[PDB]
Order: sequence, then structure tokens, then C-alpha cells
Amino acid sequence: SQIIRCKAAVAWEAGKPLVIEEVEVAPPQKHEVRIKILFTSLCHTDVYFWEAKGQTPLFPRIFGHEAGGIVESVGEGVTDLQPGDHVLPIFTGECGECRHCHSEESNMCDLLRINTERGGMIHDGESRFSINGKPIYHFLGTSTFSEYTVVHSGQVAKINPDAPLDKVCIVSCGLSTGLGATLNVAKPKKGQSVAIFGLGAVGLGAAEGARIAGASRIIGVDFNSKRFDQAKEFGVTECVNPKDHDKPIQQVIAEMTDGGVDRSVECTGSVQAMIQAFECVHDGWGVAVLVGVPSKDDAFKTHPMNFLNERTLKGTFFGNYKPKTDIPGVVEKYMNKELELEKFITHTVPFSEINKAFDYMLKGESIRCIITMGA
Amino acid sequence: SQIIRCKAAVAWEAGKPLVIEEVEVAPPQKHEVRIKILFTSLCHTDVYFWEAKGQTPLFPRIFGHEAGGIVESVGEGVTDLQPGDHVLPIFTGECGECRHCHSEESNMCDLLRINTERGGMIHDGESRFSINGKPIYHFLGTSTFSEYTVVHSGQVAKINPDAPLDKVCIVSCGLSTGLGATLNVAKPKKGQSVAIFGLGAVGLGAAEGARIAGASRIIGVDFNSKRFDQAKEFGVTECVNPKDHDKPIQQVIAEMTDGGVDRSVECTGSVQAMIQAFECVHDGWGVAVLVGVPSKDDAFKTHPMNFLNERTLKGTFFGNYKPKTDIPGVVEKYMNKELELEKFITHTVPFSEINKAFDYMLKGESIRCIITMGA
Ligand SMILES: [Zn+2]
Ligand SMILES: [Zn+2]
Ligand SMILES: [Zn+2]
Ligand SMILES: [Zn+2]
Repeated sequence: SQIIRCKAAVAWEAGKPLVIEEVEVAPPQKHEVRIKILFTSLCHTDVYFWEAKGQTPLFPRIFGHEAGGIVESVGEGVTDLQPGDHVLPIFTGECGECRHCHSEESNMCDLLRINTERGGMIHDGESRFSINGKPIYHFLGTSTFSEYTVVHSGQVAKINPDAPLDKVCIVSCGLSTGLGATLNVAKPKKGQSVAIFGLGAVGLGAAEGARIAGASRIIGVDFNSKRFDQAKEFGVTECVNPKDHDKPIQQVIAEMTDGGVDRSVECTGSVQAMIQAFECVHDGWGVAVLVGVPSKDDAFKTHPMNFLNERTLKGTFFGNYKPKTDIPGVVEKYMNKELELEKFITHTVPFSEINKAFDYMLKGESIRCIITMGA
Repeated sequence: SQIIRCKAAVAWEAGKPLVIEEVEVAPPQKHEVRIKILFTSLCHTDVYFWEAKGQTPLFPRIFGHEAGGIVESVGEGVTDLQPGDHVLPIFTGECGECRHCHSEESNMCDLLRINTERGGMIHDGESRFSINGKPIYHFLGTSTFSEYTVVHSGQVAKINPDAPLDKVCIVSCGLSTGLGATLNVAKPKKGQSVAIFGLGAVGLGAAEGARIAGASRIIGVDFNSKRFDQAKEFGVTECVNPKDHDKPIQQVIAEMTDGGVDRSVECTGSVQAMIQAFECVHDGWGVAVLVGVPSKDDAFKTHPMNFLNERTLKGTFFGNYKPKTDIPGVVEKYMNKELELEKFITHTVPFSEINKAFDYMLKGESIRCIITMGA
């Protein structure tokens, strides 16, 4: 295996438009695979680090972690993947042999769990991307905004080769995070009520999960009212904008539902929203689930009696899905027509116009925009 | 049915010794039962309201809610109890026909749930106790520090008539609160580790529950080191006094257990302890359970990532036991030799020396002191 010269969308500077560059992609080392990306999409997380909003900024960098592609080659020690396999790169991995992977409960692999600071590969700490002999840094070990990328095999989910990669690429992050938050963690029973804070891809995945679970009432909470109408296609039965009410939103929800919803799922990462999501569930049997990741360090706060009145608060990561074990199953759920993905896709652009996907997201116009390589 | 003249231990004034008085006990009204108390014990909750520490103080008052006795008569509409039945009064009830009672998850009856302010009966708002025509107020609808008391039937658990009332009287509050907090809510699997904050009756019930569940490691946390040795009889494998460590106790526990315990149970009601109990459980699969009731209004606070790292926080009330449905079953657990109650009993006094039970508790010398009527 040798070096590949291809196109990648490089971020040279925070908040500036990506530039299509010719980059060089080194061959995969031990336990790595090199993937030809066919379709990729944009997630709020790409945007957050591209703006360098909070974290330690790292540039130049190739973003992107939602994608579908085909294995071009594998490094030594790789046995579960071969050239030609259809795959989804995942931003967090499953080594399959650590304490967390062995557990039935957790998907937080000690080897391969999400790391937003890391710009190089595990094996040697180096980037496989370069331009004129200078490193272009990785993002989440996936960097899918490139015609070719290199990814640790534990972060590569082999899927059904008949599944259309331009649809199921969105399964690798946002949608599955919400879907699993509901189906694996909240676990609403048939007939129950659910409140969902946030109506982006995670929230709409959570709603979709509640619909699949047979929830009879699904209340969407978002500050942008223009997200409301489309939300009904995902099973949301009514939407509430906290701005239209003087009362705290948890009180509004509790009055709507004679004491509160049976389940809630907080998908925005706002701490105030976490607090509201917890307090809006019913006493006795209410269960709140946090999945949105916060940008601030503000503490979760609440009066202890809210708990002693028999509420439960659960946090989850990536919907408690195991990347390699479970995600292929999620693709099947779509193949077998339980899961409806098409409605998540509101836009499509060629790789050459990738910056448009940023525009659509920053304007709140899109759910997911599919970016198509080779055009 | 007519009026009974008997002895009761009356509190006339906050923090002052109880006085044995001759009181009059009116006959039971609709859905009420009148009980001859044979054995009763003291709980920290009696003491807290007797000192009038926080709540709205109400005097004169007859305290006591842990007891075993025999039904003397029943009011109209009572069908599940008859004179001669062996019973345990419970501080919180089960009407059996409200939304909370119908639920599989909750024991927070809409009709009969704990009320610490109420000095009279539900039916008419009046007390059945009097001295010289003046009311002596009820406590938790049980008031068991009297040779005879009147209690709503929903708060009266008929139990096995062969069970010794001078042992199983402690089953009606503290012990069962802890036992159930562990067995019904924490639900530790065989081999797991458990941290228990507080080594009073609730904590020792929680420990006993963890032992019964087959926990391999049970770590007791209490500020009073003299509670440690006796705790081993309850299954505690080691004890830790936060005062002997510079590090925060949740860090100490996490270092003892390679990341934290599998389960924790907070039994003191200290808010700081609730925070520590939550943070000391392991990421991925850790579950913390709050059951101790706070005396202050301080908020529970913690960094949200502690949740998103896949921790779970559960609050419970009375160990999630249904008073009438489950508590008789707990007595059987003792009859069938699964549950060991004798070790909870460290003292015994006659009703005439009831104030001694207060002394033993205030000196931290006792777990439970049995008070015996008729002497
Ligand atoms: Zn692993
Ligand atoms: Zn994402
Ligand atoms: Zn009820
Ligand atoms: Zn008590």
C-alpha cells in the first residue's frame, strides 16, 4: 500500500470557509483502515469545533464524522474488514476487549472513546494527512471531509453492502444518538408521554425513537418555532416554545400532562435545559435522559426532593449504542423499514460546494445535508 | 365502640422529656382502626420533629411510627382488618385505588402519603386523642407512643400472626426504607460493590440488603467511627470516615474501587452526601440511590458530564415498598430466615422509661431500642 493524492476540504482557520485542497493520505498502519468516502454530512459538532467556540483550537484540520464509504485497504492485524466492504466511520469506537466493552451496560471503550483534542492517530500520534510536508490534523479519528481517510478499525462499522450509503451515512452520529437515547435508555412503554428538548437531528432521532416505541404523546421543545411543522413527520404531536410562556417550561409541561411526562430526553446540551428536562417528568415513575453535550461548565442543580419524590435521571453517550456491535443493526432497522431516514435529509450538495452545508446549518434551514464526493 | 382511657407518652414542648399521661382515645370513624400497641421503637424522624428542628412545630403531640400491635376495633367500611389481627402501622399508606397505587413503579399514594404537619385524622380533621377536653395531636397518622392509637386502615399492614411483634415492629420504617432502597431500586448484581452513606437503621438496612443481594464489597461511610465495628454484622466489609482523609470522599471511594462503586445508597439526607454518593459511583454502569430526607433546602449540584459519562441517579421513598402490599412480605422474609432483625435491636426499655430511648439515640449508642407497653 502506498500514498494517495486526493481532494479534501481543509479548515485553515477558525470560522473561515473550507478550502478544497489536494492532500496526501498515507497508507494505514497497524489496526488502521483506509476508506474511500462516497457520502458525508455535517453535524453541529463539526461546526462547533470549526468555529473554535470553546475547546482548544486546532488547525489546519479536516472535519467530518458522519459518512458512508468503501474500504480501500487495511493495515496489519485487521481481520474483520477487507477492501470492498461498505462501512460507516464512527466518532467513537469499540475495541471489544476492554472492561467497558465487556460490560452489557456501557459503550465507553477505554481504548477508542471520543477525543476532540487529538489530531493524530493512536498508533504513532501522527497525522496521515499532509500538504507540502506539513500535517493536516484529524478530527475524532474520522475526518470524513476527504475523498480518502484513515481510521482505526475499532471505529469502522461494516454494514450491509446493499444499504444505500447516501442515506445511512447519517446513522453514524446524530440520528443514532437520539434514537438510542430513547430506545435504549429512556425506554418509554406503549402509550406513554415523552418530552424532547431540542429539534435538531438528535432530538428528531429521539422523537423517531419514541414514535417507534409507541409513545402516544410526544412534546417537542425548541426555541426556534420554524422547526415545529417539520417535526410532526417524526412523530412529534405538539411543540412548545418556552419564549411564548411566562411560566418556567417544566411547569408548562407538567400542567399539560397532569404532573409531568413519563419520559424526557434533553438533546441541546444546555444546562438549563437539562434542569428543565429533569423537573418536567412525573413523580413516582418519571425518567429523564441527558444526551446533549454542554458547551459551558455550569452545574446541574435541582432541589433534592425532586429526586426523593421518585424521579430518575440518566445520562447517556451515543445513545448507548456499541459502534461496531449495534450500528450495523440500526442500518438493518432501516433496511427492514422500521426506521425512516429519508425525512432527515433536507439538502444535498456536491463536495465542491461543501461550504453550503455550513450555511444551511447556521441558518437553521437543514436537518441533514448530504455531501456527495466526486462532484 | 366507645372511648378508651389509657396511657400515652405526650410531648408538651419541644426538646423536653415526654410525660406519661392518662389520655382518652376516641373510637375509630369510617375507614379507621383502633390498635392496641404492644411494642414500639424510636426513629430519628420522631426525634427530629420532637426537637422541632426545622418544621412547623406542633404541640402537644404523641410521636412514634414504628410499632407492632393488635386491632381492638374497626370503623365502618373496614373489610380487610378485624379485631385480633396482628398489624404494623405505617407512616405512609396505600389506598390501593389511586393512580400511584395502580402503578407498578410508585408507592406514593395520592390519598395516604406521608404528611408531617397534619395533627388530625383524614375523615374529619380532628384528633382522636384528648386530655381534659383538649386535643393531643397525631404524628404521621400513627402516633404509636400510646397504649392505644387510631390509624387509617390504608396505613395498617396485617401481618403473619405468628411473627413476634417485639422484633418486626422495626420493619415499619427505618430498616425497610434501607432494605428496599437496595433491593428494589439500586438492584446490585451478585459480585458488585456498594457504597452506603450513613450507618443508622436505614443505612444498616441498605447494607443488609446488599448482603442479601450478594454484593462482594460493601463500603460504609459515616462520620462516627464508633458505628463501624457493629456494621460488619450487617455485611459491611470496610468503613471509611471522611474526616480521616484530605481528599473528597467520592475520590477516596473511586480510588478504592478502580473508578467507583457499582451502586451507592445515601441514607443521611445530607445534601453534600447526596452529591458525594452520586459522584462516587463508576462511570458507564454506576447507579446512585437517594433515600435520606434533607433538613436543609440546599440544592443538589454536580457537573453535567458526570451524568453524560453514563451515570444514573435515582430517588426513592420508603424503599419503594408498598405499605399494605409489600410490608407483610418483608415480615415473611424474616420468618423464612432470609432477613435477620435481632442484630438491629441493641436496647429495650419499658414504656415507663421511654425517655431512655431518646437518650440512647442522642448519644449515638443505639440502632433500635424496643419500647414495651404495659410496664
Ligand atoms: Zn473497548
Ligand atoms: Zn456528530
Ligand atoms: Zn393510593
Ligand atoms: Zn421513621
